Amino acid sequence: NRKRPVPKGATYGKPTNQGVNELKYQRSLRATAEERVGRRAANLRVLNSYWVNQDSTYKYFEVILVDPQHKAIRRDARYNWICDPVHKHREARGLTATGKKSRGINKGHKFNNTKAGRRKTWKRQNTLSLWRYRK
Amino acid sequence: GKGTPSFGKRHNKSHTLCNRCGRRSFHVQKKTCSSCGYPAAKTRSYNWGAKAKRRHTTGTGRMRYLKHVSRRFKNGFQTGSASKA
Amino acid sequence: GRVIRNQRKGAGSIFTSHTRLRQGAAKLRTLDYAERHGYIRGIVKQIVHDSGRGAPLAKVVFRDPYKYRLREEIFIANEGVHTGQFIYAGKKASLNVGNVL
Amino acid sequence: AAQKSFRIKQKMAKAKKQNRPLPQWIRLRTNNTIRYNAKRRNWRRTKMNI
Amino acid sequence: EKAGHQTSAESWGTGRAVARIPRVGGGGTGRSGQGAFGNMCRGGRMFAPTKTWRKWNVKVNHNEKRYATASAIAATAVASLVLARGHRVEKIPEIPLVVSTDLESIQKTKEAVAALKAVGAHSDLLKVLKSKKLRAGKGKYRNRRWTQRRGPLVV
Amino acid sequence: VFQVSMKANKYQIKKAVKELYEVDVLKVNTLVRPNGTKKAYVRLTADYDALDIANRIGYI
Amino acid sequence: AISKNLPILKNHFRKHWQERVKVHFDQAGKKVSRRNARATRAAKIAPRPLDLLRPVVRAPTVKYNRKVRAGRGFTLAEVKAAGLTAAYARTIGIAVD
Amino acid sequence: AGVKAYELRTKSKEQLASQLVDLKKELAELKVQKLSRPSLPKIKTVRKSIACVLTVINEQQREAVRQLYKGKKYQPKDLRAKKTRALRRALTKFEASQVTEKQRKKQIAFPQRKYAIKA
RNA sequence: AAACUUUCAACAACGGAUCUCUUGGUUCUCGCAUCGAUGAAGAACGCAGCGAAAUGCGAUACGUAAUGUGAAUUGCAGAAUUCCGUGAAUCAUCGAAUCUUUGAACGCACAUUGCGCCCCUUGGUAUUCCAGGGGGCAUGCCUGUUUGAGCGUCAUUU
RNA sequence: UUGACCUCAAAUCAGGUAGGAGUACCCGCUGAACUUAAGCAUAUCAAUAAGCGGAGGAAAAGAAACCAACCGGGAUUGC
RNA sequence: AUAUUGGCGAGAGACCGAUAGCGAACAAGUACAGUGAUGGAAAGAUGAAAAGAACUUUGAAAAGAGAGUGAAAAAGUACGU
RNA sequence: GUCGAAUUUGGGUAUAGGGGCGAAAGACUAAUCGAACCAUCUAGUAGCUGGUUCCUGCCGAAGUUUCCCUCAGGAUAGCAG
RNA sequence: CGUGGAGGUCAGUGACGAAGCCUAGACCGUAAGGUCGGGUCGAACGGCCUCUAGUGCAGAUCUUGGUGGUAGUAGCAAAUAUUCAAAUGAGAACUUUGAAGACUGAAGUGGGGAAAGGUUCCACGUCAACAGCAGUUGGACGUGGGUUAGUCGAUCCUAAGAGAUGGGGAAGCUCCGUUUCAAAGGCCUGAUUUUAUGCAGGCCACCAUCGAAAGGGAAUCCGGUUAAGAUUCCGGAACCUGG
Ligand SMILES: [Zn+2]
Repeated sequence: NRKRPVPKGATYGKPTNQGVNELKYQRSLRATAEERVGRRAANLRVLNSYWVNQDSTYKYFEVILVDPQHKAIRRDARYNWICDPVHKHREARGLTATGKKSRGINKGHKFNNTKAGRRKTWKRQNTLSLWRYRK
Repeated sequence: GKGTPSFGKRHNKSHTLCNRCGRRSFHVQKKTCSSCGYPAAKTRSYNWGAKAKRRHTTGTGRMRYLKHVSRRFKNGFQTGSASKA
Repeated sequence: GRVIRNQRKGAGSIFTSHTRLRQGAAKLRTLDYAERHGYIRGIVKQIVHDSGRGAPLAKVVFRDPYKYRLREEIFIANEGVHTGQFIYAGKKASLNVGNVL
Repeated sequence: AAQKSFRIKQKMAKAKKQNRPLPQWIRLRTNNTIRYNAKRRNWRRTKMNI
Repeated sequence: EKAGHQTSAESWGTGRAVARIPRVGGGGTGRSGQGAFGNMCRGGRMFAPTKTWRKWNVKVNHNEKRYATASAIAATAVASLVLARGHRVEKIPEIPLVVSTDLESIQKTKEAVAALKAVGAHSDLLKVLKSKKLRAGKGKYRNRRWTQRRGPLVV
Repeated sequence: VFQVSMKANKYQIKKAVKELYEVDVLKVNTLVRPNGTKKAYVRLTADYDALDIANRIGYI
Repeated sequence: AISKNLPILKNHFRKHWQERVKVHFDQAGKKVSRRNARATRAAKIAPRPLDLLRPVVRAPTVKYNRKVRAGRGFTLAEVKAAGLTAAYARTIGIAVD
Repeated sequence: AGVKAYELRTKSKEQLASQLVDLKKELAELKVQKLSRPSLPKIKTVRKSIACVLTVINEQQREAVRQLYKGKKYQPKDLRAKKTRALRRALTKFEASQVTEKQRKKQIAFPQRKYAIKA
């Protein structure tokens, strides 16, 4: 779990916000892996990742990285999409396969809160729309 | 004696001139500036400090290079020279 | 309430030991190869006063079995030990005062 | 202090050159508005805080 | 939206022989200690600041809109109403004034004005010319600097 | 006595005074003036006299 | 709070609603843009009819199954019956689903 | 007065270097007489003339290097384009227009037919 | 009866309201996508014949080059040929340069205008010392190159 | 003795690339209390402010492991 | 197709009119305060044109009284009313 | 009062706000301490106090009923337009 | 009834004088108010029909600004103390000089410095404001001049302590740690005199850096000189470091 980083467990609020220990960090452990790798090699683009092993203490993943400056990648149009500036730090913004799993990005009624973005969905239904000729 | 007599012992500067912002906010013993956060890589700013952000943002300085980018965009980042038309 | 005094001791800000005038950590010699098969002879150069410590410290000089140098150790003095006494540290040292059997 | 660093003395040099009234030809320029030096400093009135 | 509120002023409370209005802190300015955040304070925020979601347009029933256009058309054929509005139709032969379709194909202003003066709009075109005056308020320098009468409506 | 640049050291002032006026420099004493500029005290050897070259330069 | 005879109201205005308020002052301006886009798009595709042919289709939801409606595409079985291929039909302004 | 750039471009590398030195000799003398005369506005013309020569000298030397590095990759950074950091990292026209052989076959077999609906 | 106090009017003070303005603000709408290791935003210090600031610029310093227009700038001085013209201008435009010390700031440091290493070149009778000029020396990561380490490990010989 | 291979290194090696600024809008993380409940702890404020990471001219989503139950519809987004 | 209190370039208003409207119509995030984080002003209007009062006189002088400019000094750089 | 020491003191350094530091007074922590200063949330809430801007005309009260963690307040019936 | 603005109308008023302001001058209305005359003034403004609102003040220990009575009043009384004459100036209790009288009395009201200040230093001109009297005087105003180092300091060393790197945590801003579970380097001698430096060799295991103008530390004294600088300038006589 993610231990709440408060000194001596004092939260200074209401009882529902008094939890310290058993809080669960909405992002996955695999996402933390790609984020920490993505900072190490900032010249690369995180493509995907997978599970290799685990023990009691650590969980082990392998990260696939793509070089957007390599001409074997800038050519070969099957892969040169990753070279666009709109794909900078996909892992940071949750554009990876696990990033969209945690974000709830999927189709159906089971994903009503998160189908097109949770912040986007909340802002849309919490806005006052007023026209020139009031309806 | 916490008033006038204590104010006579003030001769030890706690802050000195900064190098990144030059504001005289560089803490001598913490080796840090209380305005911009030097020597940290990022410049210190906060969203609750709206006036503070306004005081040192882009456009308050000379804009030695950014003041010409829009002109170079208008001409489509042209290269070369005029042809003595 | 307020953080009590014995809780402020563990942060170690003004409760760290005063170690400015101390001679050094009083440790035995390293058990490398001579002290477990034979012995090695040392000499008590001086007995000194370690600030903060009741007992006096003995400075003992050995030889390095593997290099030509004069490795020096800081022993806690056992009383009766004098300057110029020969200290034998090893498995085959004799049962005499100051030896490191 | 008599023994001073270079930055302090360099700012001291800039502040000495700014200790000046207006040039008298400035007031006669077309559509002039400035009438005095509004940023004048004095050692006895206001400190530099450098 | 930030007008009158770009300050960290706080109330001094009682005991300082001053009103309990919030006051600008610090010192050495001449603004420190002055009142803030009140509609009665200089440099504060006005009462009920104006919003953009105020109702600007008004919806009218389409059939009621057409009702008033029909009555407006009919009222144009009453010579008593046209004079009462001040349209200088005393010498006009008859109303509704209907002219030939050749007016619809006039391209030049000089010819168009001549046709208007020929049918009896002379005294009404001069009415607008002689009625040009400056506006009587601060609307002069809000792009409404002049006012004048309204002439004939050619259909 | 010259007003020298604020980056020039004593070695550079010697070589320049020799180069620009064809004289021999005995010693150079430099202070930073209170106005933010530098002043060089260039003492010539006994062979030359600064009076004979001050008016040659054009100031007297 | 509660007072004389009136219906119970539910006005969901206990949040910072004034932060998110959309007033459509640009209804007129955005309609000119929409018509200018159609005018500019029409020239770029100058002979083409600016929209794909769409099928007629029954509506779902027995409340609405009594009507027919414009569908999305022409149902690969249907284009084969019509005597042309979907890869080609997509190129001459036929919508295929 | 002053020097004209169109004139200086005719002179050679050594002619301009000697020209520049002579202009430093002149401006040194004007600074000497400025301490005596109440006003010497002539010093601006010599100061502008010095800047013009150094501009023409710099153009001659920079253009010479451009010919040296002509017709090869890896030219000096200050010699090649500046447009924008983001523009310089963008895909080229050749790299942007890369098409797979699968997509190339479909792009010539079934292109967008220019059709019309009148009859 | 004066003086003094109060009231009113006139003239004069104090003060800056009222009126009339407005190169400013605020709100709405429309269009576009353009910061930075090819060193950004920000800072410090400088630069004018006579400037403190604002604006502009960087030791080429209220700026250089290029193009357009076509006779100014202006407070004073000054310059005149810059006036039937490759040409005035505190003009516009701007595609070539300059761009101090810094700053993500990158040789190491930096409450210091502190301390180095390397290459070329010049001088001091100098491959080692001193000085002048020019050019370099951050980290992480990627592709490739070269040089290596490990009985990790494969074949062949005494 | 020689040559490989694997793994791991070093170089001011040959080319690059990341960092900072801005951040109205965008994608995530983290995360309150004032306040309302006429008290108050669940609730509410609010999956909001403050804090952190990452883009673009838009971003995101996006061509069904969908909605449906009908004579079925047919990527996404917005009103 | 959607958003856009930032940037750049434009068009507007039954908005405000110098104690208003942005804090700032001005050398305004300036002067000034604080160790620091931060706090943060006041301050627009002579006249069409300086034509900004030559000259005489009293005064040590500032200035006064004349004289003069101006349509107006009941407009004199403490300047519209 | 003490005045050669559990002394006095400069500079450097370390300890930061439910924290420090305290030979202990809730003392001190920049004239601020039974929880510093700064900005923001925040125009925080207040059944409580104060104020609430033109004229004339006509009509014209209540401090009572029931319920309420209700008793300085509300709902409710009454009284008025 | 009155105010800001808006659509219409009076082909309304107006530089032959709009608005504003003053007026124990006049008239109308019960009133909110309206009209007129006179003065002042200089550029826009009204009547009527409708529309719109940031629309009317005596209060809020209201806000901003200005102004009184108090009031020529309280007061300008610690640190022993001044007096005479001349000079200067329009002007002298206060400036300059001379004379007299006094005080600090060497743990000084003397002579230097550290921190801090920043040009206050010195000079010429000078009194509108400041020096709670005054002022010809000044730390005031205006205009200039002035700070010279191999030997004095910093720079160098380390102290308490601070802090990258290898690593390890943390979603992260960043935290721990200073030799740690690291493959962490240059010094002398030399050698081919294609030639630069790779090779002939040997040595070496600590280990970034920051941290003292009072700690440690290479080496300068005397005499003279300026309006203002001096262990720095000049004269003479020394020493250290590197080569
Ligand atoms: Zn700083």
